Amino acid sequence: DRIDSVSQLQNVAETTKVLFDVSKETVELESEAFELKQKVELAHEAKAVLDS
Amino acid sequence: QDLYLRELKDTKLAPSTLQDAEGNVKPWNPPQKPNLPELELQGPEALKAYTEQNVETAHVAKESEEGESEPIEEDWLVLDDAEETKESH
Repeated sequence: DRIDSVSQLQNVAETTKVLFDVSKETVELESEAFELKQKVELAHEAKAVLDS
Repeated sequence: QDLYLRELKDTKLAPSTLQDAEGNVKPWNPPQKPNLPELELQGPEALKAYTEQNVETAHVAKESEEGESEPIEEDWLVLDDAEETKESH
């Protein structure tokens, strides 16, 4: 049973840090979508002025 | 046709007075040129965001939030917390 308690950790060290990075850097990539939302909202505002 | 030609005349030269000539209209007291062309031209922005819609107020996108690059204090507490959570794994 001690071996079994060690059994789960076998194929987990493979990607624990890989997940730590995948869920970190890709989430860090959200500033681009933020700034693009900013420009899209500016486009919506000006386009609405034009539509008015 | 005279009824067609006369109608065209009375509906064109008078249409000239209304639109094609800047004579406004004698039958109607307020000219639309002093009413629509500039003030009601703000009616478009009256329905829109006034001095703000055509302007498109400057709103630069800001930065997202992070840990202030703080591993002196957050890292050790995070490690202890994660190990405490591991106590019921």
